[PDB]
Amino acid sequence: TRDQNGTWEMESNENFEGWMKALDIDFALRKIAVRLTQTLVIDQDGDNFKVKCTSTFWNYDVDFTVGVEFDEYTKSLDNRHVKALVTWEGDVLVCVQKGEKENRGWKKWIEGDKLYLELTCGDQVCRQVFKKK
Ligand SMILES: *C/C=C(C)/C=C/C=C(C)/C=C/C1=C(C)CCCC1(C)C
Repeated sequence: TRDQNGTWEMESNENFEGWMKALDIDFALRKIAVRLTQTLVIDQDGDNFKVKCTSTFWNYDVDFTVGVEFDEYTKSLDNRHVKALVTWEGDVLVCVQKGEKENRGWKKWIEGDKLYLELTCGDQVCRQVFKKK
């Protein structure tokens, strides 16, 4: 399944600090972020996605179209410009964000009732798992 639409609750977060540190997020914000429960809400309609991440203190939202490059400003995350592209490799949704950081992007896939999210930046890999609400 390519179907990622739904509300998803984080169950596992490995190397969450290493990835944020790779992006140079402020130590004070990382210290609090590592404690927070996260929810992902995904609306998928053909190529068009709307992804909302939420936690008590900070959110992150991004819209994109699969297969269409977009010049992204990463906003309150790390205030950088990247050239983002999201495509499918089999049933894995793959985002590459070309820019200052090497190996920057993510991969999103479903295994049964679970959504797996691998976030990358430099030499760091953060692996997350969510269960569908
Ligand atoms: C496709 C799903 C993606 C790309 C999920 C992205 C989620 C984030 C970039 C999360 C950012 C957050 C922090 C770095 C600090 C705490 C609050 C979060 C979870 C919104």
